[PDB]
Amino acid sequence: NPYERGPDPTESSIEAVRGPFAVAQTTVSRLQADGFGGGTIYYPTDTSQGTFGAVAISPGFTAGQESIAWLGPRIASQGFVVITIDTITRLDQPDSRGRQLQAALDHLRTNSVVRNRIDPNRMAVMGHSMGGGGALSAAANNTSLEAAIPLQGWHTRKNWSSVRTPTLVVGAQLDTIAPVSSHSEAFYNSLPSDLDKAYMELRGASHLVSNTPDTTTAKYSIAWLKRFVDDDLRYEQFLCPAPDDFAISEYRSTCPF
Ligand SMILES: O=C(O)c1ccc(C(=O)NCCO)cc1
Repeated sequence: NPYERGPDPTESSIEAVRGPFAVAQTTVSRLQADGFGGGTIYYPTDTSQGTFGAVAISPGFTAGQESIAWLGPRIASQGFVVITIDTITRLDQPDSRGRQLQAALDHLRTNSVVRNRIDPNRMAVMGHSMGGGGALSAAANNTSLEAAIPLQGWHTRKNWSSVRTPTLVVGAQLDTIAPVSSHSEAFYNSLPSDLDKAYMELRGASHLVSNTPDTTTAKYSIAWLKRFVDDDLRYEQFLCPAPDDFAISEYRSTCPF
């Protein structure tokens, strides 16, 4: 694997708030962002290993970038360029959120600080609440995205037959805002049966789980990004088969990948 980055993984390594790569940050202003409300980019200083796949992350309704700020450094430390985006408006809907994510990854192709540190062919999308719905729309409008991860996703749309990108759907058990039955689960089973996919329910968690460091959320997001953005077969061990939980009330996948 030429995109393999970093030492072989451990259940501790993927659970670390910061992984191996030391990371730096650039702030995109609301003014210098075409199609989004700006954002904060996280990237590994180490270019010795090669270029890094990109990931865009959106917040949810009414929420600023702070909602999802913990995820940018935590994923980029493992070998990725991550943009934590603030929406054009706090009342932005999931479909716009899908546009603002393609806009944010596109911006990464021209950002001066991270143009040479990125691999423009291997990209992925992620979002919390409506942010997760966005992540789902950008995948359906682009069959080149290498991965997609909805987190307590919220959306009006449920059919996801078009989706052709490896998708990890994440739900919280006690969610009263975006119920799993009407959303997350509804999105996984609408996805292509033959694609590479997985659904994971988190135990005891409310809808606001992704708005605070959650180790279960981070480790599996980092394993999906590694298996599909870096084609890393070293991280398939953390997804196939299902793992011990305590935090996972439910899991279903299309293993083996
Ligand atoms: O899609 C959302 O995230 C969302 C869903 C329902 C509410 C709500 O119950 N509020 C109604 C009056 O404000 C808020 C946000």
